[PDB]
Amino acid sequence: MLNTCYRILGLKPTVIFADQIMYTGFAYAARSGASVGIDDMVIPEKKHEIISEAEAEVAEIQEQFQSGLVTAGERYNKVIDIWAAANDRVSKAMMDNLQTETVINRDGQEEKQVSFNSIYMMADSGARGSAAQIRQLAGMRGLMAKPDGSIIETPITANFREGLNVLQYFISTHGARKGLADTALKTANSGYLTRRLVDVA
Amino acid sequence: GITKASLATESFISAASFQETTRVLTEAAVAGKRDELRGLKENVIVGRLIPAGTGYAYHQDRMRRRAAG
Amino acid sequence: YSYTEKKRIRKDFGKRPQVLDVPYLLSIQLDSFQKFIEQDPEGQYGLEAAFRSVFPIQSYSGNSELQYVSYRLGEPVFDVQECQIRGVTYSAPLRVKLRLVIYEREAPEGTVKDIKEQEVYMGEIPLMTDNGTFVINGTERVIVSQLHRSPGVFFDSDKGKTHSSGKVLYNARIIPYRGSWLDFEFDPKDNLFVRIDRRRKLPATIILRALNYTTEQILDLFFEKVIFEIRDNKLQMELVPERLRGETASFDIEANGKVYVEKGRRITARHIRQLEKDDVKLIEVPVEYIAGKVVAKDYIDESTGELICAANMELSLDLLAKLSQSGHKRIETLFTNDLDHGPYISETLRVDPTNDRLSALVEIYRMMRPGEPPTREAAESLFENLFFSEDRYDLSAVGRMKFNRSLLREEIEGSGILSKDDIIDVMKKLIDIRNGKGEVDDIDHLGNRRIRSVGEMAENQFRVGLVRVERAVKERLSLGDLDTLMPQDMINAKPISAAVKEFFGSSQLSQFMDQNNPLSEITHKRRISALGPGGLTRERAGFEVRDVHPTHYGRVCPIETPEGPNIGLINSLSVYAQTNEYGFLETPYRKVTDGVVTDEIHYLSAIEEGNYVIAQANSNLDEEGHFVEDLVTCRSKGESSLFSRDQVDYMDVSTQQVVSVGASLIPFLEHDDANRALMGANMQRQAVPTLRADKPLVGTGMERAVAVDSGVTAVAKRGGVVQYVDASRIVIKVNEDEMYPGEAGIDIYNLTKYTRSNQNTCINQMPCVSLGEPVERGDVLADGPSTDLGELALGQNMRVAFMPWNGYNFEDSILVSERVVQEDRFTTIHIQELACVSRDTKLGPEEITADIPNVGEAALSKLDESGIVYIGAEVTGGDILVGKVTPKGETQLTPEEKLLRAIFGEKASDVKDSSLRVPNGVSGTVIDVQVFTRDGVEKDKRALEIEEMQLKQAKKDLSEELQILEAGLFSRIRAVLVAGGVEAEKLDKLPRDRWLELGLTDEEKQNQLEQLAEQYDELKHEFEKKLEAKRRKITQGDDLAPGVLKIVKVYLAVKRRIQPGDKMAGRHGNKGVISKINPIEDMPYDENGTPVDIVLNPLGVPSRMNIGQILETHLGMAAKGIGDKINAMLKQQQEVAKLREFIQRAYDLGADVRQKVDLSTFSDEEVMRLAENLRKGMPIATPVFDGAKEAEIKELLKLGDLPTSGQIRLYDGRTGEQFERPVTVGYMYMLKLNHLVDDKMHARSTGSYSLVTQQPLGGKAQFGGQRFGEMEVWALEAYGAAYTLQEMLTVKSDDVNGRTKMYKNIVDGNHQMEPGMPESFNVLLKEIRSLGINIELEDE
Amino acid sequence: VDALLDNGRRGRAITGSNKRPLKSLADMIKGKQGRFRQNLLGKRVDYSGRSVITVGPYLRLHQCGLPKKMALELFKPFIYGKLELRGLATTIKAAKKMVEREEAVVWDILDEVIREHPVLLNRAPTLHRLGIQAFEPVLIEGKAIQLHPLVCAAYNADFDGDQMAVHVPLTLEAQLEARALMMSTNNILSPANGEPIIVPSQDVVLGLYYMTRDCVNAKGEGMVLTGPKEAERLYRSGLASLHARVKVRIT
Amino acid sequence: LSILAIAGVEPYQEKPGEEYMNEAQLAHFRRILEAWRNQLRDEVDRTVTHMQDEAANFPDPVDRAAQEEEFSLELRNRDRERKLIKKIEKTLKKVEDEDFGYCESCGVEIGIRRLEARPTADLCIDCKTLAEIREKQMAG
Ligand SMILES: Nc1nc2c(ncn2[C@@H]2O[C@H](COP(=O)(O)OP(=O)(O)O)[C@@H](OP(=O)(O)OP(=O)(O)O)[C@H]2O)c(=O)[nH]1
Ligand SMILES: [Mg+2]
Ligand SMILES: [Zn+2]
Repeated sequence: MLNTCYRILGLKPTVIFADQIMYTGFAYAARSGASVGIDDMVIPEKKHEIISEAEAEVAEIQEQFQSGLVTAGERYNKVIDIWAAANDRVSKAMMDNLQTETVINRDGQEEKQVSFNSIYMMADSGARGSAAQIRQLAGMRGLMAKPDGSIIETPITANFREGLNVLQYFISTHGARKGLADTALKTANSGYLTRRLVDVA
Repeated sequence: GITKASLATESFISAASFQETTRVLTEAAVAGKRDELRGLKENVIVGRLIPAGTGYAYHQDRMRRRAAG
Repeated sequence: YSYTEKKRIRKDFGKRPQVLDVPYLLSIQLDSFQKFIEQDPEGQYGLEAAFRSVFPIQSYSGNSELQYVSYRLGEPVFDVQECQIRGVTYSAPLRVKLRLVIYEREAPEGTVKDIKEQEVYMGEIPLMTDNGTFVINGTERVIVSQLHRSPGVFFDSDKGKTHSSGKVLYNARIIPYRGSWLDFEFDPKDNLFVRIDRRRKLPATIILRALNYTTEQILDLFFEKVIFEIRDNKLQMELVPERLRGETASFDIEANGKVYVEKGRRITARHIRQLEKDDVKLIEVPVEYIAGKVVAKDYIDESTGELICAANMELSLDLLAKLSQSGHKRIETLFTNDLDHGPYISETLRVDPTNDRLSALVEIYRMMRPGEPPTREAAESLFENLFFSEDRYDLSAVGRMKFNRSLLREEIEGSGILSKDDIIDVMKKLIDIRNGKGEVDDIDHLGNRRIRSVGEMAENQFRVGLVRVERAVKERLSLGDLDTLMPQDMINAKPISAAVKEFFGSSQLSQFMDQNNPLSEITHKRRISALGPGGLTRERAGFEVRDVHPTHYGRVCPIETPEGPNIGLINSLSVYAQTNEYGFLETPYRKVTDGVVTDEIHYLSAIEEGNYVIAQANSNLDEEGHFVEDLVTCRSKGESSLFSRDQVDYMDVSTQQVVSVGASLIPFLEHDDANRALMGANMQRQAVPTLRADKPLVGTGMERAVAVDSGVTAVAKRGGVVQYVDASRIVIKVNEDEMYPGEAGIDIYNLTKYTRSNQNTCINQMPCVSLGEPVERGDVLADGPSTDLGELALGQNMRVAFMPWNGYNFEDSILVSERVVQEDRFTTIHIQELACVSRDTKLGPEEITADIPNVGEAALSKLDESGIVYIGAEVTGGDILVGKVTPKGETQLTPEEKLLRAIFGEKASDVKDSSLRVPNGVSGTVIDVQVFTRDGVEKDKRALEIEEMQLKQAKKDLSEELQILEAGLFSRIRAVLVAGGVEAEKLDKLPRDRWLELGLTDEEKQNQLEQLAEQYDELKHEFEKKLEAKRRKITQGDDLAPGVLKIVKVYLAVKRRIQPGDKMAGRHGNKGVISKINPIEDMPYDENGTPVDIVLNPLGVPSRMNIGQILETHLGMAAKGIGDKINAMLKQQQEVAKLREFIQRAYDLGADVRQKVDLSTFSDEEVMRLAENLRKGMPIATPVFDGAKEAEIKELLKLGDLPTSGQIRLYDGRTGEQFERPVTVGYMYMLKLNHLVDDKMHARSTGSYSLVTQQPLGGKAQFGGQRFGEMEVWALEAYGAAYTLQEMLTVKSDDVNGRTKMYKNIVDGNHQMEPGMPESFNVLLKEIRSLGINIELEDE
Repeated sequence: VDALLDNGRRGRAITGSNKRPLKSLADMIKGKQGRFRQNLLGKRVDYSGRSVITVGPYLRLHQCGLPKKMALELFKPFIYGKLELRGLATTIKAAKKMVEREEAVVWDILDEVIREHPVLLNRAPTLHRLGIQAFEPVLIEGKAIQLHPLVCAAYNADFDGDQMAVHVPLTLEAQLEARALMMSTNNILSPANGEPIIVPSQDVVLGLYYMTRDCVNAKGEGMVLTGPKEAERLYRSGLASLHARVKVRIT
Repeated sequence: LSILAIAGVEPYQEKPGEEYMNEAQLAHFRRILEAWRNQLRDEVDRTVTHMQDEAANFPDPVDRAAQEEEFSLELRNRDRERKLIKKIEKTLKKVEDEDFGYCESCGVEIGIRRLEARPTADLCIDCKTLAEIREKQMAG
């Protein structure tokens, strides 16, 4: 919207327009009283089900490993897939529940529309957080990998609205530290790259 | 390559900024090299108007006064 | 339940029982130091240990030996308090007994004379505080425990990136505690090399020759022998039935009258089963199989006595004939197999330029010190000194242990230096791994990383102190005359005291205590660093060591680590962690014998722990303590899986033991993204202490452990009753049980009052008991800064509500109601120390006189006749604290100044105005003045008033002790006289001083009165001497630096409120910079009318996955609910019944907890006092992984009469209309960190300029301008900003001429610049021109 | 001589009594990297300062909130001039004493020299040309810098306690340079990709979204209104719901 | 197994006198292999759309490390899937070449029911297990 204003009216009007957007957006945002409480982070009703299914899927590939149907190195990447899938099921489960399930009526019978749940309004608009991060609040938060890089064959089954336990947090540790370590260097790498580029231009 | 291309610069003053300084001067002092500024780096070193932007006007207007009368 | 627990009890959720309570958190610092400084009647590490190494010292074989007797530690010159104000280091004099013996020439081991010189002094060595810190110059410092590679030998890889071939490599490294490194490494060609330290590579076999091993013994040692017999004509061979594995038949191979295998069929399990079972020892062979084999020993021709073949020379079908015709029946050969036993050492010998012992010993000397000629005596001694000298080499015990451990020996202790066997045994084991048997170590595993701390690290600095004094003692013992010099003439003080002052003064491990916070201190003293001496460097390693390793579980905290250029290079000690006997890291566990979980605890080091299978913290066991489930989640060998009920050998002690003290203080941590958790316990330590010590409504349970173990608080030595309570001191009349027999008396605790911290904050103790209250031993007696009632309160919680407020919380910025700054509650008190120095300059001495040239009486009002500002004066910027003048004569003024002096008649003085004035912008009250004056300069007026007042004050303090201590002591005398002679009324009529005479009939009660007498008369005299030294210390000349006459130190107490710019954050890594301070009129309020203190932005919560801050807010809300309930019932004065009925309900909540509570507590006087402390809110505890769960949280909202949502409706204070949607409100404990705005904010128009480069420089604390670095210049280049750039690096900085021409133009109202050339480049022109380079400016 | 010119291309002559090697002529030019003087940083600079940054949503996009205290010290030579131009000071030495006294008369003078005099704002890692931008200063009681929220995107500034520096365009050229090239409103488009970089960030979009959104049934359902002007009248007074389906006349 | 689910394929069932590797069997594994391949192609393709949105929005210095952590897990996995697809493609070549169902080390035949779990299996349990043992010894 701001873009088209520029290419039609010119610099000056776009500038003062953009002011009006900020002033008003802030004002009505305050009137809205949008917030976030514990009950805003709605877990799917099916979560515990989805786990036990892919958890039994590992019980299949386990039976085959002990009974020699499948090999050992094979079995690691088999289980890691049936877990990696269930996470995509849990993710698009909460996202179906959270998105539209405010079911409300107009004079006649029943109808459903995009939810007005607090934490949802934030992501759909783009103000902050993404289904990726949301996936760690309501649904389980992915699989982590040990310092190796080799992603561990029993994912973090808990989310942030629930607790994590001893081990789950300790597994979450590596990715966080390498995260910090990397972005400390990924800052240096940008810096060096841009430096080299201006020297030649 | 970008890193190699930059290493070759006409102005010897520019090179002693980011290259290895000892080597740059020696190579240049034997050659009797005359630096005319012209580039950006060197004009900042010597603290006069950048030969671009607002300064382009001045440097252009003065560069022509040279090689002339 | 105790006495300061009865006052206020934190409601604790969480089910898992505490089985082991947190040990002393300062264990590491205090323990380690105690071992170093202590008489140990044996060798174990200490000052005794260090001594015994270098000693006995003996002169250059002159049989004049100086041996070491014993050592003593003198009393502290000043105690802790004394030493701090003045600025000395807290040290004790080291007195060591030395014995100088002389042997006659040549007296058969016996002495002409020996002088047994009493304890010579060798410097003072610093001492550690009660709380694990040092004082270096009146400033508390901490010595960070270090993490370095354990001594011993370690086999490593270096796979891949090497050469772009893959291949991998294998290397062994022997790293001793002291002495040179011994490295063994391979290469692609599979040649063994050695290099000492990181020096020039050399062929490995050279060291064998240096130990007097020739070529034959080198072959003999590392290889087997294949014996070849010449029996009849042509070759037989001794066959080991195993040797043929991994090879194929070489010819028609037959034996025992049956061809087992023919030419071309690989020798497998069939053939080896045949050979082994049929016992084939000798077989006949062709003369061509030895064409390649290498001969073992030396073989010469028996007739001509000439050399046929040298050892380690390969034979040929022709070479055999030369030693066959010479009559040789044996030829010993090497067994070479490039899978099993590789021909490695053989090839090495062919690369070795040496042959004999002295050949190699030379090649070693010339490698270490090239360029200078070798000598016979040099190469042998040098090498013998490298790995075999007790003095210049030691592995220690840990080194010797890991050495024997890693090599699969039995002995756990032996030589401290390497032996001929040791080195060989290592070379053997290294070969094995390359062969495929054995695996390599990794540096990262916490069994190969060792922890040192102050006690050990100080040992090394004393040892180096002695080795540099040893040369000096040996040097003097060379020429020394008979009985004239004595063992004090030689030993200097400076060499010893400097080598130790160096460490504690400036070292990467000695730093200014991070002391803004009882957590900051305790988290600092429990800290690790892999930097500095003997560890890695930031530019070396290397992500493997920085990353969190599985072995960190329960030893090092995974989350509390710095956020900067060295992440993971620091870390923090875990709660329950402790240092191994050997110096490793161990953690507590529970011994699971069969299927029951015991309570006998075991400490398991990193290596020990791997083997066992340890259960998990959260595991349900009931009745006898059987595991409830048939399968329990456990972790064993580095990984984690489900396990059988009876397979678990141990179990985690607590749910907490994995984190640090910092990390454990976050509630609902389990619910917080790991990233934000780091920042939480990272910023928590930066919490500046508040005016009013609050208390966290939402807690974890740890706050009591941190408060006590950190020194800031005053903890009761002995249990008793309070006699006297003053804001100054507290006197405890001790109970009978704990009180010692003699001296009786009372414990008197003198409180620390208002004083400067390392970070300019204020540290103040306050009394937390009232007159005549019972306290027991180990009770909390007085709160520190940022501690309440015994709990650690780093901040103050307040009513917080999440919602956009017209953008005044746009990013993480915070919006605060005026009610907060009005309540002065996040107001924060800082204390700076400003000093004035009277020096001596070439022109003359500086005077502290109050006569200051060209100042009005407005200035000289706050200054007394002597020239010092009065105590108590509220002063602001510009006012003079200490008048001072420096000699500057003959000013040489100019005409218009001269004419000006003549028009207004000022007597242009010969002295400059140098007075100490108050820095612009900061403003506070003077609360103390100290004056230190050179010994022998007359104490001025005010100085004598001060040193007289310190005298009068010191007398009152000491006598108060005696008055309280007498009555305490006399009160016991009264009670022992009553047991067999009780004359209650008769006794106390006569003067109490006239009691000591009364005896007792034959009984021990007669000897008890005798005890108090002894200790009475000692109180009489110990009073006298404590008063004497105190008095001398005040009047004695204060010693200063050279050139300085006298110094005035003024201490300011500035009271800073809170304003936009201050960084604040909750415990969950939610930073934010207070943005506007709003009227209470404009605040969001609820239907009850109660405004809200802070309005936080909901956007900061989803992205940053810190969900505990929300849980905290809700639980806090319910916790305030219980407050409002009790507050209503307490104001209703309902009576004990209705109150106790309600309190009892609160402390249970739902079922299954660990809490327990009344009605035991005395149903009146005690129950009422509790209620008061709760009306502000009810303190709850959410343990780290044992926390409360939503149901219990929602349940407490019901009792608090608050919605389960945690949300209510609010009304905009401005428009008064409702806010659509419910918003969350609650209470979040919040910290104000010390990035306070009015410390960061700097500005400069024109200021001081650096001499070398005429460049804006902070000189008068009007700080240097901002640095305008390379990147900021590219900014201007992308715009056209040609002039903006010139002015930026011309007149605004470097152009000495331009800046004034400009400034004059600015005030003249002409915006121009007259730039010219920057001096930075003008100096380059000169700097270049002073090299051989002719650099000119051409043309025009 | 060689240790004097470039020490290190020998055996490394050490300085007297001091283990450290002594810095030679070559080492006085050389460094890390090259000429120290031209390397970051980079030369300190008069007329400058810094502190923590905060918000201020009330700003127009072409201005910024500058602490009273800072602006006083920064423009010090300008105030001394304007003070004696209008005759409030007899001489510069008097003007010096006046602003030191913080006489209330000066605040009104400061606002004169401040009006059309841009300043430059710069935040930590200067990445693109938008890392420095020029604003018109508005005096603030307080010690924090107020930063218009829309430029926060370009700076990659949050408010977790980040600090920014200020620089005063002294010369007449620098004012007109800072106004026609570096001014906020002249650079609203990224030079990397023609799209706006002054896009609304987060809080402000959550605002508009909730506003121009609809629910199935709420106050105001289905009524009709003359125009936008009276549509606000309907909402502000609580007659209509913000999100209700409605036909209105628009132009 | 969601692998068998992705295709509309059901576990096979060797009948009494059914010849070993016949037309119907190779048609069976082809559907599974293409469907498994088609599913993997969708995972690499989808992932990227989320990946392109996060990299465009600039995180706050504080959440760069937390945002990056989720990116690294995805990246590593994708390269494994690319390997998996290349292994499937390699296995898809064995069907067309009529050399599917037997151990690559020894001529022994690999189980039918064994191939339905992981159609990309190259060795029998004996040779495969022995290989993993050599691995731990030749590596560490
Ligand atoms: N997570 C996962 N990986 C798969 C999958 N399919 C194939 N791979 C990768 O292929 C490799 C293992 O398969 P193979 O090449 O047949 O070798 P292997 O089974 O004998 O170990 C591994 O490579 P690698 O990752 O480079 O090493 P590694 O995993 O063996 O440690 C593995 O990650 C899969 O579905 N999921
Ligand atoms: Mg920031
Ligand atoms: Zn096989």
